[PDB]
Amino acid sequence: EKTIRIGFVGSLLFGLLPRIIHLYRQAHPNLRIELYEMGTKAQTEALKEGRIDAGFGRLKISDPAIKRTLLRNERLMVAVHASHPLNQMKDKGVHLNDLIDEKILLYPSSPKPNFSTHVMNIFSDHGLEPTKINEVREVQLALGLVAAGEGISLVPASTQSIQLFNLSYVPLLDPDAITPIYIAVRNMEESTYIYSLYETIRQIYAYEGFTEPPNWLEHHH
Amino acid sequence: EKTIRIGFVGSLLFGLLPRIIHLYRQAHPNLRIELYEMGTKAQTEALKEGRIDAGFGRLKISDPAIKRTLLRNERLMVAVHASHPLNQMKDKGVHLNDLIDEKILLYPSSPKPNFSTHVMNIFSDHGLEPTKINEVREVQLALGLVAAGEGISLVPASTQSIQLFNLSYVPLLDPDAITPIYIAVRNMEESTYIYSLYETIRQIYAYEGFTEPPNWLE
Repeated sequence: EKTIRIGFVGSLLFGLLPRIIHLYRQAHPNLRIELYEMGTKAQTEALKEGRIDAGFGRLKISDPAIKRTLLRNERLMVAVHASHPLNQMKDKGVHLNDLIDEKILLYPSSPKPNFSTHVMNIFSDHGLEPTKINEVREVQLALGLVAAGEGISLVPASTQSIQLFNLSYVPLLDPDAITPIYIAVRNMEESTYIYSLYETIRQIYAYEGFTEPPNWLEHHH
Repeated sequence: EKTIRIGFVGSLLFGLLPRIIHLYRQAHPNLRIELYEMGTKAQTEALKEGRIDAGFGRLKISDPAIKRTLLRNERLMVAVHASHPLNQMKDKGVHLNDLIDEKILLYPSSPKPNFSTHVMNIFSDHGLEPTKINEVREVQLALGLVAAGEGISLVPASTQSIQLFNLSYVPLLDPDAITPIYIAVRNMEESTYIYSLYETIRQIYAYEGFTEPPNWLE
């Protein structure tokens, strides 16, 4: 009967999204939940046209008809082969500057902007421009190729959900080597169904010891 | 300037392929190795045109121009949310038959034949036709959606490289609930570079305790 539609970006499935959806589901055994993989652009259009009710994404939205909230900044990490000299630093962590001359694997090859433009922006923003750059189709290809000895990759920290033989994840010491997670809704959105979804996020975050996201409708208050 | 070109399907990246490529690489520090993601149909055509030299995949294609060798049969597993009734039998295992009325997420949505046609073939071989079928973009979408409570999925055993909160992998009891791994080469192929690649696979299999694949050139 009652339907809630949620747009999301693929990479978030490695993060807290599934847990959040599943807990949410329990709060509303009545509710039909439709999930759609879509980019930030498609999310913006859908939200405005009423085709989704909340969008989870990694890019900022330039549209007054949409209210967007930063949930958390996810740390970036470097995926490396176990035998890479950089892995000698797994416990300590490394700096973006240490990577400029490495063969770097970007992904995905979907339309842009995407995570590959994000990574390049992170570098750019730190005054860095890697030349040994190779764009690969999807996350599992980047990781597989890294494990194969083809180079290194920058990944969100939750990518550690994937463990491959001889694949290692090195922390980045740069404060701003991050990838943001946003919720986006219709500017005038007031529904308790969305409130509940947002409260579920707050609950999970508290369990995990993350900074709690802003209070519901703080542009109102 | 010597180049070896290798075709592979993505799902093998969770298996032994990377380790193999890396080890092969060290045996030939001279060699330029190119890796290309492509399905078994594309691999078949690329081999005949000389665009790739070896192909790794999961689906057979009937072609007199290609020599295909079975390396090993991988178990299929059912991916379920930890709360799913099926997870009650995590230790025991379940049958394909227990799954027909479940909402099953197939993947990927790349050109057919792919892994989803393989999965459907496996059901078909056991006299089964599940109807609550949903084709989804990639393995990460399927597993994520499962972890979110959207249904169940069938995966190759090596896909357990992906671990998500409350995602559980259940064994299948049907002896033939498997997904094979093949190497495919040109029929007349006898290059030492491909020999070396094949022997590299043999070496890893011996380390891992897998049954050794056939002798080079039968």
